Amino acid sequence: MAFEPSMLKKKQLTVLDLHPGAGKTRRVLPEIVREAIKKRLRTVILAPTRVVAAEMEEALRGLPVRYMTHSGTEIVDLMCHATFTSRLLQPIRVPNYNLYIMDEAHFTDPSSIAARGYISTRVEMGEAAAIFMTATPPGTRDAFPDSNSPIMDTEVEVPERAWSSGFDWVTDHSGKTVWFVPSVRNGNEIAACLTKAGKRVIQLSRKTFETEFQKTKNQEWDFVITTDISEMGANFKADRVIDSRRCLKPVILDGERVILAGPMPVTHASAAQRRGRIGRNPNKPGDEYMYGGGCAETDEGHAHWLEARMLLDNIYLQDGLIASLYRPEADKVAAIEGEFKLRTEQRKTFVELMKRGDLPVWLAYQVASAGITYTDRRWCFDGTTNNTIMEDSVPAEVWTKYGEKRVLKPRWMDARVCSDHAALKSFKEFAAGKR
Repeated sequence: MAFEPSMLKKKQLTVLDLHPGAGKTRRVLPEIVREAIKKRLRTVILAPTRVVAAEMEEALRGLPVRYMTHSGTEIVDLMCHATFTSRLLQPIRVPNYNLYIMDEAHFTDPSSIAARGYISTRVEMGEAAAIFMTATPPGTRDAFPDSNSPIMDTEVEVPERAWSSGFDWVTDHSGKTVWFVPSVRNGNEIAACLTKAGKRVIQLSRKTFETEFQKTKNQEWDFVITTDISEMGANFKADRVIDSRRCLKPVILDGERVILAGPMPVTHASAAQRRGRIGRNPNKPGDEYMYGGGCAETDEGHAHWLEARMLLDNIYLQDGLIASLYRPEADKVAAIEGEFKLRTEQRKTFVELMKRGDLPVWLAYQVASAGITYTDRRWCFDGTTNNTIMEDSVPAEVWTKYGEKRVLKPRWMDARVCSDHAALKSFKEFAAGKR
């Protein structure tokens, strides 16, 4: 697609969907920003991560943009998706933007989903225009889209776990490989296997992305082992992508607990974004895409869209109106608008549990809605027996700040606080009352 100035008129929401590597960041985005500045539209640009934000700064070099992570007269702001949503939740002033530009608008994290819902509501009210940029917009059913250079697509058996024999083609490779895994724990086991095989490996996840991605730039490496976070703007100088074609789906069971279902097939959009990490250089043909499964569209019942409604139910708008989800995403949940609206006190705690507590949205809501205050950690230990958190098949214990050693057994079980080492470590600190 091509950008046209008429797309900036209020009530207009436009999806720009150039194929991967076609140049939406380096070419299209500055063109949009320049037009916005000329039309004196108060604008916000939304990047999925700080990595992409820094990339935009390079592309937008010389333009009066206020980077919110130098003049006072800038009318264009740039911040992260999560930063945008977080500010909407806080009782602080958010500008009445006339234009919203979201890069990587396919991002399926709750804060991004919420952002699109808020933005699309502002547009429909006639208060703004919006441009959503992504190579894989809603309705994407092509896993093998166009690329700057021909890609060698090959369906093969991809290791789901550490191996001691076979899969010679994996390690018998002299170039750089990006390997997409369904989880941190799984990637840790794959990475350990590769390291023992004498390969130089970098691991990427949401929590470690900003820091570890820097390693892909300052040293030689053979493999990058990454979760789906690398679908959201990360680029690598790689020759091969190995795609498990699998992911984990958070699912709210019984409205009492969250489990991680799967590993299960990824969406076509996800598959396309993973493959899209290579074949980006027109003058370098032959990049390989090794994939070991088909795709599936099962975002229905995915916890993230329910968590997005939890966020939007607590974002103020006008005369008690509540933002609906972005229309193509609306039927991924069944929750009623206003279902999760909290009182002022509980809402503050809700925000606090997410921000400072670093808890998943769903879990933060259970605690906050129960009227529990931030420093009250009794709930981390008083759950039913089947909520006992296990670590290497034994109950996870923690020495509390006033310890006394105690077993982790939360009143509400969200598997995401204990599915990998770093997550469990963070939750232990919280349960111990040290955050």
